[PDB]
Amino acid sequence: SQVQLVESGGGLVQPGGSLRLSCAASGFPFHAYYMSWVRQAPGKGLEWVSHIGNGGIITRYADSVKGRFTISRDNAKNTLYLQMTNLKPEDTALYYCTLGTRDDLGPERGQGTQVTV
Amino acid sequence: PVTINNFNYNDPIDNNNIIMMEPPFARGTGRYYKAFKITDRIWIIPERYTFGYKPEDFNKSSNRDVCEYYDPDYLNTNDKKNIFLQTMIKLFNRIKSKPLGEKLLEMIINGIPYLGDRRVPLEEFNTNIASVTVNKLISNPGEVERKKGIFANLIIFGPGPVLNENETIDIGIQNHFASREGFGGIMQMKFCPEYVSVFNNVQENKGASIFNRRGYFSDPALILMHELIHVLHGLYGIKVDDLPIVPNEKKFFMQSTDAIQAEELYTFGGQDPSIITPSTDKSIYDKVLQNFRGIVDRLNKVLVCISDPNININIYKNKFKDKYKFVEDSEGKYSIDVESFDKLYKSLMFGFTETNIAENYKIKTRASYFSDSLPPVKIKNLLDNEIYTIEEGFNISDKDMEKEYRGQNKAINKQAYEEIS
Amino acid sequence: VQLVESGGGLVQSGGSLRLSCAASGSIDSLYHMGWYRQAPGKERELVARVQDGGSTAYKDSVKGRFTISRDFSRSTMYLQMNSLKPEDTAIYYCAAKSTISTPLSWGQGTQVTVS
Ligand SMILES: [Zn+2]
Repeated sequence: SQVQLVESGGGLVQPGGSLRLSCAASGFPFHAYYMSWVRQAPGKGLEWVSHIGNGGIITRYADSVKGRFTISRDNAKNTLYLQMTNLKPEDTALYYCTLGTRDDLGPERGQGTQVTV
Repeated sequence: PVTINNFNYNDPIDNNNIIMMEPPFARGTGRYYKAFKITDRIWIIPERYTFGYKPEDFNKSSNRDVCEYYDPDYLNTNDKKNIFLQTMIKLFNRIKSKPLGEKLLEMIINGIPYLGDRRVPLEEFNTNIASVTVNKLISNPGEVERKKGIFANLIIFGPGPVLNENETIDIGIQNHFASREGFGGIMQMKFCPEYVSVFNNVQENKGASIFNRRGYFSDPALILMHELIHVLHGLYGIKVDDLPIVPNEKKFFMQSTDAIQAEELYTFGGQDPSIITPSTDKSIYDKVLQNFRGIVDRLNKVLVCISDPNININIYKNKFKDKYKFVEDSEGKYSIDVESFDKLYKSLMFGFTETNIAENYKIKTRASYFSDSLPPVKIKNLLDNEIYTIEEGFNISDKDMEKEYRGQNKAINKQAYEEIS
Repeated sequence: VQLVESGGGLVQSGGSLRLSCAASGSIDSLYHMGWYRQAPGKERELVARVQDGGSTAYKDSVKGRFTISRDFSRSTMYLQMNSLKPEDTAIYYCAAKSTISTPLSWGQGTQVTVS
């Protein structure tokens, strides 16, 4: 028995457009875990984008994307959402979904999705 | 007296009885959860217990019966969370309705952890540890994170991966536990109130042939009060360290002969501690007194609290003088009275047990902690007063269920429960 | 690890003062730095504290008025006290803890009198 995180919502949009990212979780009780979006950009190290608590009350964003991104979950469809708005070139990267918080990122990660503005 | 708060799960976060709380093992991680203050120093967090587990441990599946029942969907909606919370409120009012259980709540509420642990120098009070404080989110959930450490004694979660496996849990650092060393520490519990245990180790069954044996299911209030007794031990720092106890024979009250933690046998009461040799029993007593000696020695040396101004050192030295029943002299310095230590040691270790609480609440329990695991059942609706009440549990006189604990009898009250299969 | 305080006051009620704590080593990483005051024939109190992350706390009786500052490059901790009342009259110490288990090393103190 193992976990699966598969994300969708990818590719070029013009700056500054919008893009919705998504992630489907299987193999564990989704509703019981904090979830994070993390991105990898060219030449740059790994960067944490946002996280959300079990019940969606707690949301946290990097200051890099704060005015622009919103983080959502639907515990019924076992889906995680990242809504990207006012997209910049700075945002072009490999977007991952992974368990836990900024300060406790957890091993499980998805395949990854590419976004390019 | 003890007051049990009432609330709904969707009630707003007012930071009075409902806060967003970062529990001890999640310290500095940023994980907050909606917490509900059922009583002073006691919180209910209607979430699954996940720390120390793999997320796929919750999902285990396959004509056989196993002792462990899994259900990952438990507490997976706000309405489920609210049922858990209302059930917990009802179980606590159940506990409060006899003098014996209200007293238990009070010693738990008043049993505050020492301000520090083994790592803290004798001179200081330090409240900045996971076993003395938790983080309260004081900013709005919308805003940049700001938090404040509050005191707390007990935090109750929903089940981990195995639903019927209720457990009381202490905080361990570098292989030591403040809860086992005189200090006390914030206690935690994973609890699941409707998946209860079943037992047939009762003295009436002792003569009985195989197909004449009786079967009962537990009162969840008693399952909880048992867990609260571990909680009381951990708050007074006397919870027994790793010490498995091996019987030299099956005795009449036993059903199995497996090794059991000494902490369990004292908690169960009955005849279970007769299994413990007086030699090991004396050293447990010796170790506690030595730990209490270490506490009083601190109380004479503490000059400062380094973490929290607004903490009054004098006030707290006095509160702890009450917790541990220490005696004071003309220097203002404290010391142990061994005669007064024995009173406190006895009430904590032998005063509250599962056995005497069951007798006092008129609840059928098992004859000994040395009993086989049976498959657990599910109580359909503890919130329905036709099945389960605050005053008498399943054994309601008005439904003729009071005699011979028929309310708990699997062969009689089959509408109270269903098989988990 | 050594500490020396400076900044001594006979200042009028409502005036202000800046205390200084000089350390023999690096102060950026310490588990604990705090300002303490002991009145004549009374007990020490924690006035203001900084934690290893930089979380700072204050006694209620001094909030708004006292602010903890920190110069790493000079390894020095300041207490900037404004609007001092006569009640703030005491000998002020400065203590530091290298770890949760390192005992406090104290300074000799610096006096504050508030007519
Ligand atoms: Zn137990």
